[PDB]
Parts: sequence; C-alpha cells; structure tokens
Amino acid sequence: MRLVQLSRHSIAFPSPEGALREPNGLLALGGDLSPARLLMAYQRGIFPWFSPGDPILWWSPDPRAVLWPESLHISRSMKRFHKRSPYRVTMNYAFGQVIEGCASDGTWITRGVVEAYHRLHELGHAHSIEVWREDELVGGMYGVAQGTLFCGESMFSRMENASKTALLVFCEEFIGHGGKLIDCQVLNDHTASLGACEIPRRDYLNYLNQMRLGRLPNNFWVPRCLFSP
Repeated sequence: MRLVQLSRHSIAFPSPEGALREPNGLLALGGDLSPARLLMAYQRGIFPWFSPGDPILWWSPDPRAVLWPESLHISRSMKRFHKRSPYRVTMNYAFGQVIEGCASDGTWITRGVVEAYHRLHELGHAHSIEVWREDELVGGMYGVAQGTLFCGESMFSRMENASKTALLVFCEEFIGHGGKLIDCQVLNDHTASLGACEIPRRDYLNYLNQMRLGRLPNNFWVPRCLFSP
C-alpha cells in the first residue's frame, strides 16, 4: 500500500513516527523474522503481528498499551488464592512448551513465529515464565527483554489463575531487581483489568530509548525457581 516494503538484505526500519493512523501503527511490510531484524524492531519500538498467510506486518501503535509493574491489579480473591497457591513458578525452564501453550490457545503464533522466538530465547533475549502444578505445566507467559523494559508477547492458562500467577510473580521479581515497564502493545479488557494503561507513542519511545540501555542483574535471566507453593 503506502507502506514501506522492507529489504530482504538489510534490517533497517522506517521511524515509528511515520506509522499509519489507520490501521493504528502499521509501519512496514516484509523482510523476515531473523534474530537481528527482530531485535532491531524491538529496540526501536516495533513488533511483527500478522495472521497465517499474510505477509509479515510491522507495527508501532499510538497510543501504546503498557503496564507499570507496581500497578498490576491483583484482586482480593487473587490475593487470597495466592497466599495458598497450589503452583510453582519458574523462569526459562521450558520456553518451547510455553510458546506452544500460547500458540495452541494465539492464532498469530504460527510455526515460523514459534521458530523465530525460540531462536531469540536461545540467544538470551526472549524469556518465559512457567507455572506448574506439581510436574504439570499449567500456564505461563513469554516476552522479549529490552534492558529494564520487558515486551510481553503472550500468555496461556490451563488451570484456574495460572497465567495470573505467572504475571504476579514475574512483576514482583522484575520490579524488585530494577525492571521498570512492561509493554503490552494494544489495550484490551483483560490487560486493562490487570492494570494496563495507554501512553502516547512518543512517551513510550522515550521510555524505551532510556530503558533499553538499563540492565537487570547479570544472572537475572538464568533458568531458576521464582516461587514455590
């Protein structure tokens, strides 16, 4: 259309300020899902999002949905449930099973996307949070790190409050160690109930430019247990 067709031979992107207003944030088309290109996209406030059979579409919406971790809304019923939680939460124990659980929920997460994000996980840039009921994976979430900003991709839940448990535990661990913001891309009723809000894209890009240079502790993303029953 009037979108920039990307090079199959370079990973540059047009500035997000140039995205379309309708559909909100559509910025470029094509390219590939190579690691360097995905990392360049996130670094600049862009993410791929397209349905099976579509060309790759890249986006940077205005406003941008974000979740300040200290503003996660946890209901009193959830507070009571978590006090007696039947779950164990871990980080980076089973990225493959987590993205698979999201995709089997997650129609935009095709085989190519799964492979692309698993590559990012192996390269140390994409991370999963797993929720277990004994030895059964019952929920989780994954995303891409950008310094002290975490870009949420998807989550899944196969047992009551499982995904909520992942987010609650992750937010506590993240904020306690220096994390500052979780990107949610677009607001919807679920994440809104969890406390997500909208900020102008300009402000989001400004937070990103500062935070991508920030660092969490050296071993913050090493596979480990975060919460036990």
